[PDB]
Amino acid sequence: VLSPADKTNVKAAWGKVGAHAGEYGAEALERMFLSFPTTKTHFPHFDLSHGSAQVKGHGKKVADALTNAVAHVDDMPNALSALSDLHAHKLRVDPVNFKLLSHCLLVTLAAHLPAEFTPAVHASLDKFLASVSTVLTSKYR
Amino acid sequence: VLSPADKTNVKAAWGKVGAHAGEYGAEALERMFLSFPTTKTHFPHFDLSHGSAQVKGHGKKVADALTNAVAHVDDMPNALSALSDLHAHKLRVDPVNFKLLSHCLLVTLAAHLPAEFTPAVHASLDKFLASVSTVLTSKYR
Amino acid sequence: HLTPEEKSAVTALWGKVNVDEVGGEALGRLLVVYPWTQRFFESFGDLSTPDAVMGNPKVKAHGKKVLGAFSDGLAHLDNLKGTFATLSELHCDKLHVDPENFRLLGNVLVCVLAHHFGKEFTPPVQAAYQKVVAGVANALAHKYH
Amino acid sequence: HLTPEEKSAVTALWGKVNVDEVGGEALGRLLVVYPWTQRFFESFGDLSTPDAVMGNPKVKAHGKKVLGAFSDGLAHLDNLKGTFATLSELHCDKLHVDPENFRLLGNVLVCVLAHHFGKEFTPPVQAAYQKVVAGVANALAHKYH
Ligand code: HEM
Ligand code: HEM
Ligand code: HEM
Ligand code: HEM
Repeated sequence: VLSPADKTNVKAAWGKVGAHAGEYGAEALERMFLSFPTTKTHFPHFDLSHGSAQVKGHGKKVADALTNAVAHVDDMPNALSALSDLHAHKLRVDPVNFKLLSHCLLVTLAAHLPAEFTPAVHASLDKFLASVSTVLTSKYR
Repeated sequence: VLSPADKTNVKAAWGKVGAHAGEYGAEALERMFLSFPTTKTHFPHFDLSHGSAQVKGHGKKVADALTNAVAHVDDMPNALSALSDLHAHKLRVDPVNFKLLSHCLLVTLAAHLPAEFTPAVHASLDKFLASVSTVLTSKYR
Repeated sequence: HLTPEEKSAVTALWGKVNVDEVGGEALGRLLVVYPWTQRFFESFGDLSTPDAVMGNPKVKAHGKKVLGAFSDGLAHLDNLKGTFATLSELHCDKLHVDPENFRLLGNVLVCVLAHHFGKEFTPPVQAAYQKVVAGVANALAHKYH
Repeated sequence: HLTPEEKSAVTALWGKVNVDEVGGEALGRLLVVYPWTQRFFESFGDLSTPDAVMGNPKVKAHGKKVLGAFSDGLAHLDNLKGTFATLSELHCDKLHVDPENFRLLGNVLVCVLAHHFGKEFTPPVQAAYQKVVAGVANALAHKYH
């Protein structure tokens, strides 16, 4: 479960991200695609090259969803319910891929938060992204 | 999440286990130790030879906990509270190992309950073991 | 790697398998137990219930195709990557199947063999089949890029 | 298989890494982020808070040794199983270390490199490092039995 300190840490870090969240979302997907090539199987309709507008557009959506989750950190299942449905019943991405994107999101944050990404903040963000992931796969079966 | 049909399925199948729960727990552990030998790092103190009293005894502990969990399927976190504490605070089982023992328990049940292991019951059992696993790792951080 | 005894154990049990039956069953169970795997089979018709999935003739047909290829691969246990390379390329390049699905199918297959053979599917036999399904899954994911 | 470009990327970035400091940072972060891994370091003293873990002399010393071995492995990217065999056996037989921790440390190390280097740890550099930490973890788990 996310503690009060975890929530504080997530809000501070995401708050520093601020307006760059969409850019960071796309960077994290780029990071994922290159680092873990099997994740590209869910995007055969995308141009996955660097700078693709498709990745950027999807990065903005992912980031906006994360912003939404941060904003409703005590009520994540309902905030992400439409996304849990979509992933469970339409996209059907294997649950294992969420850990790969969560690591890349973490890496993206680390590369952009020199001051903020302390060990404790890293720990909270890892927990938060795992919790988001759990919510997103909660309706798979 | 465990649906009501899932709970019905688990209670029926696990009730059929009955007095064999201890023997099945031990067999599941032996199946795990031979199939996934890295799991043995958690039991260096044990005589892991086939038929060992220690494995039989630990198998009964594991099975009785599963019996407890099935019995209190609507409130697993509470019912397994001391065990989730123990695993989180005293042991050092990476969460990956829970999938491995869960798969070995399914194999065990499949091998011993021909009539009860239908596709639907298999799905229910898998979900239940995943849920137990989630409860047991819930206090890790 | 499988030991000589493990190879023999795999070969002996597989000689008793009805590949089309076990294939239909393992694929159906994959679709029931891990329902997101139904995403590749939207053209297969009714998949609405466990009974419909299991009884779906297209699911059954696909299962025999998949397990027939698995079956044929058991003759090339020391060349699984070579044996499955072209199928790996196809699954990645044209079918876009996430290789985790190979691991999931492998685990369902083991559960089906356990169900089917009961006590004959002993711990050692299972251990041997785990190496096989891991090896096949790794071979099918090997050419992904 | 690291490409040539991937090997160059790994090497160029590693010339800027202070192995002792990064080792200490990465092991400390592993113990803070996945605190059950503290169970493998029972005699290391105070691990009570994040600051205590990061500042612990034993953690810093151990991290220097662990990353020093990782560093030496980077000279043998084509033979990681052979380069880490002795340490794999040690980690299994004497240390009883759950091998998933090799993967976790690899990922924490990638996060430290991203934090420390910022923008120069590009997506392509990261991908090269992911193949390396996957290879090292596989190599360290290879002799488990
Ligand atoms: C933090 C974890 C994730 C979040 C917050 C997230 C969020 C989203 C959002 C907000 C959308 C767009 C929904 C819409 O268009 O209505 C989406 C679509 C999608 N997601 Fe997820 N996602 C996550 C993880 C993943 C992962 C790990 C994968 C696969 C590797 C994935 C694959 C997809 C795909 C393929 C689409 C459809 C994209 C398109 O065709 O435009 N997602 N996701
Ligand atoms: C279905 C999942 C599991 C259940 C229900 C379970 C249950 C238990 C129980 C009931 C105990 C005994 C505590 C006592 O004596 O009061 C125990 C201990 C233990 N478990 Fe878990 N466990 C599970 C998964 C695992 C896994 C996957 C591992 C490692 C591979 C593991 C490693 C251990 C160890 C090392 C001990 C202590 C044994 C001893 O020294 O006697 N457990 N578990
Ligand atoms: C043991 C692992 C597997 C083996 C050996 C295997 C083998 C095959 C073979 C031989 C084909 C036909 C190739 C052709 O048309 O030239 C095929 C097609 C296909 N496979 Fe795989 N498969 C495996 C696992 C899976 C899994 C787990 C899935 C999805 C959950 C999958 C999805 C598909 C799909 C969608 C097709 C195309 C079928 C069609 O167009 O009717 N396969 N597979
Ligand atoms: C990059 C992967 C790793 C490498 C290359 C590595 C390397 C080493 C080396 C070289 C030593 C012996 C140091 C000496 O000469 O004194 C050692 C010891 C040890 N390592 Fe690993 N290690 C790795 C990961 C881990 C992880 C992830 C854990 C646990 C979570 C771990 C647990 C230990 C322990 C407990 C010892 C013995 C420490 C003591 O003496 O108390 N190692 N490792």
